Amino acid sequence: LAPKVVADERTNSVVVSGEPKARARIIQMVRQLDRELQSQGNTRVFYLKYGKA
Amino acid sequence: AQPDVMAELEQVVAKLDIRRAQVLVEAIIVEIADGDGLNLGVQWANTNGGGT
Repeated sequence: LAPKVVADERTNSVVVSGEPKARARIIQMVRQLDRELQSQGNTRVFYLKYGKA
Repeated sequence: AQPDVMAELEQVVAKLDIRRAQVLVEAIIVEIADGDGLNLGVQWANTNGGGT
């Protein structure tokens, strides 16, 4: 009967189900992980100069 | 893909779609040929004595 956590990947939406203390703290957790990438990603592309890809 | 992968694929694409540079390649094939044959030879034939 206590607050639970979810998400949608069609709208990329966080879903909470519970308390207003859960609204208060999971709007914080929305913001904590809503961070973008900083230049350097998971995937890179190397331009090889003397080597053939 | 997920928005996190969308942003990752968006950098991959931008790097991968870089205007590929063009190369003008001139080859130069030069050949030079010649040579000298020489055939000089002398034959002496005599009814009385003999021939070569």
